[PDB]
Amino acid sequence: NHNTYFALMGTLRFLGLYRDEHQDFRDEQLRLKKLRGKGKPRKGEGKRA
Amino acid sequence: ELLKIPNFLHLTPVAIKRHCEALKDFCTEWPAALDSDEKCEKHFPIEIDTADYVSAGPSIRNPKARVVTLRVKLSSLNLDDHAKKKLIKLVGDRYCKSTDVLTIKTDRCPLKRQNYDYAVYLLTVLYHESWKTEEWEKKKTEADMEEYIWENSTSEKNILETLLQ
Amino acid sequence: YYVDWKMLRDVKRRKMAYEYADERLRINSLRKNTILPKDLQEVADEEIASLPRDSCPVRIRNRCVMTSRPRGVKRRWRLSRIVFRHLADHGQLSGVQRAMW
Amino acid sequence: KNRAARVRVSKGDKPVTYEEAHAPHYIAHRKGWLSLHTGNLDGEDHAAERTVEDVFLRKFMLGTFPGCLADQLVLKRRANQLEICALVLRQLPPHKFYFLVGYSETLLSHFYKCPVHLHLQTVPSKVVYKYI
Amino acid sequence: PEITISDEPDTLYKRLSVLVKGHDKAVLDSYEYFAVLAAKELGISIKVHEPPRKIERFTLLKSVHIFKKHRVQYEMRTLYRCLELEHLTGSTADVYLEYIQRNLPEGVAMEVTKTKLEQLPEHIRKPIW
Amino acid sequence: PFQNGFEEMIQWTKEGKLWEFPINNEAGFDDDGSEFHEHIFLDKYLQDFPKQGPIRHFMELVTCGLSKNPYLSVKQKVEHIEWFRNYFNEKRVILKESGIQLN
RNA sequence: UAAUCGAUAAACCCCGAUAGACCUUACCAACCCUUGCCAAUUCAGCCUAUAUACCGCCAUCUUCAGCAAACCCUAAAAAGGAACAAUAGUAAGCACAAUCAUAGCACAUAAAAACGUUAGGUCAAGGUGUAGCUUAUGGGUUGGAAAGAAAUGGGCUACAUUUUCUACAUAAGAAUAUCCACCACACGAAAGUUUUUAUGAAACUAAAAACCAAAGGAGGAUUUAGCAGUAAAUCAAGAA
Ligand SMILES: [Mg+2]
Ligand SMILES: [Mg+2]
Ligand SMILES: [Mg+2]
Ligand SMILES: [Mg+2]
Ligand SMILES: [Mg+2]
Ligand SMILES: [Mg+2]
Ligand SMILES: [Mg+2]
Ligand SMILES: [Mg+2]
Ligand SMILES: [Mg+2]
Ligand SMILES: [Mg+2]
Ligand SMILES: [Mg+2]
Ligand SMILES: [Mg+2]
Ligand SMILES: [Mg+2]
Ligand SMILES: [Mg+2]
Ligand SMILES: [Mg+2]
Ligand SMILES: [Mg+2]
Ligand SMILES: [Mg+2]
Ligand SMILES: [Mg+2]
Ligand SMILES: [Mg+2]
Ligand SMILES: [Mg+2]
Ligand SMILES: [Mg+2]
Ligand SMILES: [Mg+2]
Ligand SMILES: [Mg+2]
Ligand SMILES: [Mg+2]
Ligand SMILES: [Mg+2]
Ligand SMILES: [Mg+2]
Ligand SMILES: [Mg+2]
Ligand SMILES: [Mg+2]
Ligand SMILES: [Mg+2]
Ligand SMILES: [Mg+2]
Ligand SMILES: [Mg+2]
Ligand SMILES: [Mg+2]
Ligand SMILES: [Mg+2]
Ligand SMILES: [Mg+2]
Ligand SMILES: [Mg+2]
Repeated sequence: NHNTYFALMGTLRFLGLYRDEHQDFRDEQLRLKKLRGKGKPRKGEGKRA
Repeated sequence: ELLKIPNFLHLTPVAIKRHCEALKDFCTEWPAALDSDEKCEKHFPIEIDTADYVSAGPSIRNPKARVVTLRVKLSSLNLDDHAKKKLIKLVGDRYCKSTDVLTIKTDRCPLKRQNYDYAVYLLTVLYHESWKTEEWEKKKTEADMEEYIWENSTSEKNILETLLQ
Repeated sequence: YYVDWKMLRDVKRRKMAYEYADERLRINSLRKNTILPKDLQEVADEEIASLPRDSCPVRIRNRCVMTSRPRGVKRRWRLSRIVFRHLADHGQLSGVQRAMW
Repeated sequence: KNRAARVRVSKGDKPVTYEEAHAPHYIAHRKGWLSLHTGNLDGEDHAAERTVEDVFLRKFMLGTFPGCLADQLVLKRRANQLEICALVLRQLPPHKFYFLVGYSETLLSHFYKCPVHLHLQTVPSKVVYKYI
Repeated sequence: PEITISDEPDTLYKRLSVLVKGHDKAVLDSYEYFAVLAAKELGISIKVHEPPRKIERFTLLKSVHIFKKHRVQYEMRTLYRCLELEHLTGSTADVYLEYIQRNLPEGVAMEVTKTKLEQLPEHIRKPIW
Repeated sequence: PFQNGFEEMIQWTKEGKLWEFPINNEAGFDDDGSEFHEHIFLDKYLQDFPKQGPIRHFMELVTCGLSKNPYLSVKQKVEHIEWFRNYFNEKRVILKESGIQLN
């Protein structure tokens, strides 16, 4: 079960036990992506506007 | 790379001496006279072959475990001539004709106790129905014979015609 | 999260193929029998035909476990050759060595 | 050129453990095995599950022990219990080490539903077989 | 160490055969020394042989996308040792195999075939139906 | 607290966490208490069925099949033969129309 | 064709596939669903554009002997640096060599093969840098594809007497392209057409019989591969 390992390790991460450098890379990069101003649009907003 | 190597350290020979001397108390003795295979046959004719497999992992369940084998020499059975040969024709392939060994492999049941009880069951059943003569056994074809009986033969009528002439 | 939507639909195909399994076996018991009437067999035909086709055995696809690669899968390890080789070469795979003879 | 699991030649300064200094083609010649279990032998079953288990144990041990893991993780599997052997650097104080030891043993015994045993051996600096 | 004696007639084994499978030779050599020295102390009277090795070789494509002229070849070797014990008891069997099994190495597996001695079953003894 | 590695093993084994030696692969699975003549001989559930009909041909192959099967207990086999009774009697019209009177 | 992609000089062309009827599946045709797999997240999900942004795996020169830090010399130094009756070179590192594997040797094969080259291959193994999609470039159901006028690469089977059949395993018996009206047969149907059977919910697949017996009579320019248990011929096994 992939849901199991995924969720379990993510929890253990936010609970500050396990440490994910991949998720940290991802996070930091979306941080520098949105800080730039190109983010992920709030649903419904992007196309028509 | 010395951490991957199994260390036999705990099994160092001093430890085997002391361990097997403290394990001397659990084991039970072996009977004298049975020392030869001959007396083993005259006393216990039957062999029961049981398989046990250990591997590492969370689960202990092994599919190959269930198989039960019976090896019985037909010379050690009380069988009649008729019973013995009707049994040969009855069991067939499970019978080896040179060494006189009968083999029953039992599978069909989940637990090995059940394969053992059903194999010895097959043994008892074949023995009980080897002694029952029925209607169709008097219907026996002479082609069905394991022997050539001199009675009612073709060579007999060839002899009687040649001596007639 | 299963690594793909592929592995999503195929997992649902494993659950389903386990669920209607008994139905399959028992219907196909009559359907594949000669002795029984052809008439019970036409009805048994409409019967296994009625079952959701997501619950049938052959709609299931073997994929590599972690990398989801549909093909080039080694049955015993359930692993794609890329990942197999990767794992065995680091020696993380037990007993697997490079063959010389 | 064969790129499988190798460490390229640098200007000659690159510190290298005995483990990564030997190409895959050396396995069982010089190199031993990282994981040990019954599953790939001639007559045996469930190699796949011991493999999944192995992978996740790599991920788990490298994420649970940030920055202090010295060399690649040695997995032993004996009589249903897993002996996880890790060569680990000295970074954190003994308190957090035993905390995470108990933590890991408990969570691993309970997830894999089988008794786990964890052995840590501490090393002053990453072992260097070559270069340096 | 609690020991108890039940009146029932303990099981006999004609031949207790133990197969030890492995990858590496050395471990099975050492383990052989172990089982031999353990079965000597208990006066079990055993033999050992080496069943010929079996090698499986399968091949994978060397590259991610396409070169089919290039192949990697991987190998799994299984080596054998067989312990043959003759004329042992049931209890001696349970103890010796307990001691042998608890210590079994991580890379090696073990398959035991026991041929156990039974006289005859009851409905067969000398009745005829 | 632990005095020795043997104390470790001992406690794990009492707890039932450590494995049982010398290992029998059937440890922990009792198989419902069943014996072979509850597995092998299915006559019990063949009682209610037309006796000389081809339904006995089909059900004798089903029976002989469920006999050879280590993979299922008593219960599920019985559920099989029962589902078969229920379905065979479910359609009374087909059996009679087919050209053989079937009970 | 409404109806994938990628490889495509040596180093593409029974190639990613050790494997597409559904599935796999990216594709087209319709239809449906918008915190839409997860403990939580104005967040998910994207076989969308970039292999000339890359990691991973590889090809290739190549079974080529070199490649590189540390120094030291040269009436300047872009650079070069050996001569064994030796003239400025010393150098650990890494290749090759040596050892391992082929259950003893020796050989052979296998493996090994650095540095760089070909912006060589692959964002469809997977993972990501940059850009995009977010009631859609996302997620589901259902049905649909893969048709040949050709052109060609690779194979298999042959064109027959060193052959063909049956026995059979290695002394046998018969057949044998022209007699001629054969009640056609000599080779050669792997192709078609019928009926079965394997599997499968679904035969478009596969196997076996019977029928049919066609092109083909050793093939143009031009070329592949092999130095010994090899080529060639005959047989089986396994992977999915
Ligand atoms: Mg399939
Ligand atoms: Mg190469
Ligand atoms: Mg194309
Ligand atoms: Mg293209
Ligand atoms: Mg090119
Ligand atoms: Mg190219
Ligand atoms: Mg080719
Ligand atoms: Mg399709
Ligand atoms: Mg898409
Ligand atoms: Mg372009
Ligand atoms: Mg490139
Ligand atoms: Mg390209
Ligand atoms: Mg590259
Ligand atoms: Mg040189
Ligand atoms: Mg240099
Ligand atoms: Mg210079
Ligand atoms: Mg050698
Ligand atoms: Mg050589
Ligand atoms: Mg080579
Ligand atoms: Mg070499
Ligand atoms: Mg070389
Ligand atoms: Mg290019
Ligand atoms: Mg990607
Ligand atoms: Mg990205
Ligand atoms: Mg879509
Ligand atoms: Mg579709
Ligand atoms: Mg042509
Ligand atoms: Mg050929
Ligand atoms: Mg040919
Ligand atoms: Mg002849
Ligand atoms: Mg044909
Ligand atoms: Mg013809
Ligand atoms: Mg002609
Ligand atoms: Mg030429
Ligand atoms: Mg050849």
